Amino acid sequence: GPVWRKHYITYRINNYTPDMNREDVDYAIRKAFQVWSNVTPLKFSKINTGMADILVVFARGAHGDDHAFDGKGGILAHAFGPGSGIGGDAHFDEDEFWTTHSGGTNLFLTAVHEIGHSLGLGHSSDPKAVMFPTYKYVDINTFRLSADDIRGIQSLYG
Ligand SMILES: O=C(CNS(=O)(=O)CCc1ccccc1)NO
Ligand SMILES: [Ca+2]
Ligand SMILES: [Ca+2]
Ligand SMILES: [Ca+2]
Ligand SMILES: [Zn+2]
Ligand SMILES: [Zn+2]
Repeated sequence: GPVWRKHYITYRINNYTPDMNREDVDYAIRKAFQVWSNVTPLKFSKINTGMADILVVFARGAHGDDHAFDGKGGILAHAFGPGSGIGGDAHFDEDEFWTTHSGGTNLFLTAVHEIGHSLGLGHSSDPKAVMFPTYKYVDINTFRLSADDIRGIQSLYG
């Protein structure tokens, strides 16, 4: 599959869920990018204007691609693999309730999974891996990538 062929990667947050404080959205997304840059040569920077490599979008129902969201529950988010235009972009279902904690759906943990996809990773069959297809809350303050996630990303980068 596709990978980014450059080390400096930019992201832009298109719009903000009303479910969270603005600064908490920023920090959750920043922390999620850090998870991946910690184990690759990639460097991530938030830009406030213009075209980013990775556009972060909150939206509900039909929102202009082929991956219509389904209301509360089920699909929480989806992202496109590396590439031009929409490639890399990560979309979060506004019909979920986004949080900093174990309530609703944790934005940080979902963003880690989505960014994995934005970088070229597919799903893992290992239930311990963040790239496993099923959302499961784990304490975010002690979160660590599984060995499976590390081998996956390192197979693509570095
Ligand atoms: O895989 C999907 C679609 N299904 S799921 O949304 O519900 C993925 C949610 C998820 C999975 C694992 C960890 C964190 C969030 N999107 O990337
Ligand atoms: Ca949903
Ligand atoms: Ca893009
Ligand atoms: Ca919401
Ligand atoms: Zn979408
Ligand atoms: Zn996924």
